[PDB]
Amino acid sequence: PLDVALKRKYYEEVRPELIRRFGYQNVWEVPRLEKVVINQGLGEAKEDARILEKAAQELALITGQKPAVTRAKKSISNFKLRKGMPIGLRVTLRRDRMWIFLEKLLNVALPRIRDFRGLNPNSFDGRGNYNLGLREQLIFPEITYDMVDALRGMDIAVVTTAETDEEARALLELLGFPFRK
Amino acid sequence: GKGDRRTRRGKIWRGTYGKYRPR
Amino acid sequence: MKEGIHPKLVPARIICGCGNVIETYSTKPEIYVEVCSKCHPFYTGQQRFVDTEGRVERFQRRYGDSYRK
Amino acid sequence: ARIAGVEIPRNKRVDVALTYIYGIGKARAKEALEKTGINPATRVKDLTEAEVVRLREYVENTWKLEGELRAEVAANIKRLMDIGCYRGLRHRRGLPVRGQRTRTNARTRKGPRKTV
Amino acid sequence: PRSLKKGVFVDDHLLEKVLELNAKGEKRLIKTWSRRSTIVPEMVGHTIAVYNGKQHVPVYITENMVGHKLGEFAPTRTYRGHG
RNA sequence: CGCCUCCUAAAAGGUAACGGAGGCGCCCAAAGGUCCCCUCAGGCGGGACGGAAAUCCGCCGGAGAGCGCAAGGGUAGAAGG
RNA sequence: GGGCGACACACGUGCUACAAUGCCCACUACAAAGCGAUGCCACCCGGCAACGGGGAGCUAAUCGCAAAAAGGUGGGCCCAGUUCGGAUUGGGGUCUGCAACCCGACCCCAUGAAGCCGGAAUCGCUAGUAAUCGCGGAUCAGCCAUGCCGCGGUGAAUAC
RNA sequence: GCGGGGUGGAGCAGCCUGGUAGCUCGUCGGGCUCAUAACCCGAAGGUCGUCGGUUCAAAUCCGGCCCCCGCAACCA
Ligand SMILES: [Mg+2]
Ligand SMILES: [Mg+2]
Ligand SMILES: [Mg+2]
Ligand SMILES: [Mg+2]
Ligand SMILES: [Mg+2]
Ligand SMILES: [Mg+2]
Ligand SMILES: [Mg+2]
Ligand SMILES: [Mg+2]
Ligand SMILES: [Mg+2]
Ligand SMILES: [Mg+2]
Ligand SMILES: [Mg+2]
Ligand SMILES: [Mg+2]
Ligand SMILES: [Mg+2]
Ligand SMILES: [Mg+2]
Ligand SMILES: [Mg+2]
Ligand SMILES: [Mg+2]
Ligand SMILES: [Mg+2]
Ligand SMILES: [Mg+2]
Ligand SMILES: [Mg+2]
Ligand SMILES: [Mg+2]
Ligand SMILES: [Mg+2]
Ligand SMILES: [Mg+2]
Ligand SMILES: [Mg+2]
Ligand SMILES: [Mg+2]
Ligand SMILES: [Mg+2]
Ligand SMILES: [Mg+2]
Ligand SMILES: [Mg+2]
Ligand SMILES: [Mg+2]
Ligand SMILES: [Mg+2]
Ligand SMILES: [Mg+2]
Ligand SMILES: [Mg+2]
Ligand SMILES: [Mg+2]
Ligand SMILES: [Mg+2]
Ligand SMILES: [Mg+2]
Ligand SMILES: [Mg+2]
Ligand SMILES: [Mg+2]
Ligand SMILES: [Mg+2]
Ligand SMILES: [Mg+2]
Ligand SMILES: [Mg+2]
Ligand SMILES: [Mg+2]
Ligand SMILES: [Mg+2]
Ligand SMILES: [Mg+2]
Ligand SMILES: [Mg+2]
Ligand SMILES: [Mg+2]
Ligand SMILES: [Mg+2]
Ligand SMILES: [Mg+2]
Ligand SMILES: [Mg+2]
Ligand SMILES: [Mg+2]
Ligand SMILES: [Zn+2]
Repeated sequence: PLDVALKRKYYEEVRPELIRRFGYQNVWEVPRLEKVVINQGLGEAKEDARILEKAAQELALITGQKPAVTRAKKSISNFKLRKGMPIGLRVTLRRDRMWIFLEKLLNVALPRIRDFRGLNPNSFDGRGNYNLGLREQLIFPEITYDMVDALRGMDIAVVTTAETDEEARALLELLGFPFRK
Repeated sequence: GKGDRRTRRGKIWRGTYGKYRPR
Repeated sequence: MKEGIHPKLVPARIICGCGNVIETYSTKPEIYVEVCSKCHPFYTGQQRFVDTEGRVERFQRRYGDSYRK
Repeated sequence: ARIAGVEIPRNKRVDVALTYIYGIGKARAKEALEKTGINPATRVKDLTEAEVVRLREYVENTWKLEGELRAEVAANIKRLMDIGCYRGLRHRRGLPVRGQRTRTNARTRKGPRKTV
Repeated sequence: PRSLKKGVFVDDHLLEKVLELNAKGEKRLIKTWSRRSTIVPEMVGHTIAVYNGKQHVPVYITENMVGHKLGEFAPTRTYRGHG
């Protein structure tokens, strides 16, 4: 399988330093990444122009993986929502494609972000997972100003094998996540 | 323009000078 | 993976404006960025860009000590 | 976005485009194009990726712009409002600040007329 | 503003009261008619009663509010709105 | 005024009153046959626009969800998707 | 010392505009009436600039205010809420004055709002007029003058 | 006891057929007038009597209570 920088860096620098700080007695005890799930709760495409192949074409370029649909679980009056209506996209990244995405995310995306002052320290699950939001998909390198019709950001969920926020915090900072406080 | 101080026509209006109307 | 629904991954060349080049994989073989991890203000320690201000106000006026005592 | 954090209008002369940035006016435009030796007349679409990064690097490094500019000015009023200055109460009651009559006009600070 | 080449204005008589108290250690009350004055670094922590035309308004000065005039802290008008 | 559900009904079945409460006079070409796979409501925590509530991640949750429509019975070891 | 400068609102008189018969920069023309000895201040220098330090002339057809401006030549903008428009505010300075918080003008950096030609209604002007352009004076330390009293430049349409 | 009804300030629509509150007058701000009326131009205000339920959503469909109009209350 693929040799990439972050995947390599995890085993080489992140792994040992982690075993240092928390002193695990088993290799599998030490924090790992399981999956990063990307989401676009969209729903602007509820009725209107429920043609969002433009964003599925977007997310497919960002992650090299075809997103799946999300549809309404229940109908909602105030939101103008028929049950089963197509209102969002979700792609689940594991293994190599997970690293490659995070790799470009940490090295490129967060920098290009408007007035970036560091990731939110407090967006930590409690069970050692992490979630963050994006206002724009232009934040990535593979999406030029030209090929976009409208601003559409996303939800980003990263799951760890950790049990506490503290091991999770360390695993992620050691990988290269920039926290403000 | 005549209300816009940062122009030639503008400072003639006020009857003052500066970088945007030199003497 | 399924075939015919997936954009294809290839070795990629992300270039920054500091002249950082990043070795990775992508759907596009060559990309240029405006900024990166290697040069960003918040990123590089605490390179406080245009303002190492310390305010400066408000004790800072000090013009001067010439009022009398 | 190109410079700085915003993507200045391509198809305009490089000097005008720059003013489409919060924090850079006509003066600061010719001023950035002096200290970089870039032709004030050329269309933005016709910058070298070299000319780009040079023009880029000066502007971003000399002046506070877009986000942080707004941020300080914000904090500047924030404090003025919070010390209880006269200029503070005027911001906190939303009225004008610079010795204008309020009995008429004053609309730009006040907003559309709340008739009675 | 007050022309930078000249001075930073404080009414002579009030400056002295601050400085007298500085020696002794501050602070009593300071009934004043000195709106034309500048708040000045020696004044921090004192409690000054400024005349707004009507009352003597108690203003605790801080390290943040220095370069201003005194009267900016004694409002001349009472306004609660209309209707 | 016919039909269905519950109670009255006295632990088989049945049981009256101008006793107490509600529903039906339809519907579905899939909401049917079968093979294969899947598990809910809700609570806490986390997440751009995003709200009490859209979609996303985690942990707890035997059924309090769902089963077109009244009610009862049944039911996730499916009759639910 | 404060108020006459307030501000949920309504009206009168105005200023500047919404732009290409226009906006902007450079160079370049042609007025008049006035005004001026702790007054106007040529010119030189420091300053992006307001201004500041020098310093000559003039009781003024002599010297100064002084450039008139629309205009002319050239160049840029290219129909866009814009190189239109310049309100609102942030930051920094000059000056007058004992003193510019309430509550002055001006200069500079940044901010760049409303406004795409105006509902019912309604005003002025018959020719060197209307429209448009600049200049001065009184009051006056400075100035909230876009007001007022004058002065010239360009210069119509129409009255059956 | 049977049928109908409650919606800006007044008086009526919309309810049957669930998603969208309308008409005349009146009120308020402007205009014409010396002034008022009329007339002309703009503009506010009903969360639909309540509490409950059905629904994805109720002025609208279903129940409760409240108040109003009409009719009935006969052989005795
Ligand atoms: Mg946390
Ligand atoms: Mg991008
Ligand atoms: Mg975990
Ligand atoms: Mg302009
Ligand atoms: Mg004009
Ligand atoms: Mg700008
Ligand atoms: Mg005022
Ligand atoms: Mg029958
Ligand atoms: Mg029985
Ligand atoms: Mg029984
Ligand atoms: Mg029985
Ligand atoms: Mg039997
Ligand atoms: Mg089927
Ligand atoms: Mg079935
Ligand atoms: Mg089937
Ligand atoms: Mg749940
Ligand atoms: Mg939640
Ligand atoms: Mg939110
Ligand atoms: Mg939510
Ligand atoms: Mg059930
Ligand atoms: Mg008066
Ligand atoms: Mg008006
Ligand atoms: Mg006026
Ligand atoms: Mg007017
Ligand atoms: Mg605009
Ligand atoms: Mg003042
Ligand atoms: Mg402009
Ligand atoms: Mg507009
Ligand atoms: Mg236009
Ligand atoms: Mg016009
Ligand atoms: Mg007109
Ligand atoms: Mg008419
Ligand atoms: Mg006549
Ligand atoms: Mg005079
Ligand atoms: Mg004067
Ligand atoms: Mg004023
Ligand atoms: Mg004048
Ligand atoms: Mg009514
Ligand atoms: Mg009907
Ligand atoms: Mg209907
Ligand atoms: Mg009226
Ligand atoms: Mg009338
Ligand atoms: Mg429901
Ligand atoms: Mg409704
Ligand atoms: Mg209801
Ligand atoms: Mg309801
Ligand atoms: Mg009812
Ligand atoms: Mg009767
Ligand atoms: Zn870089």
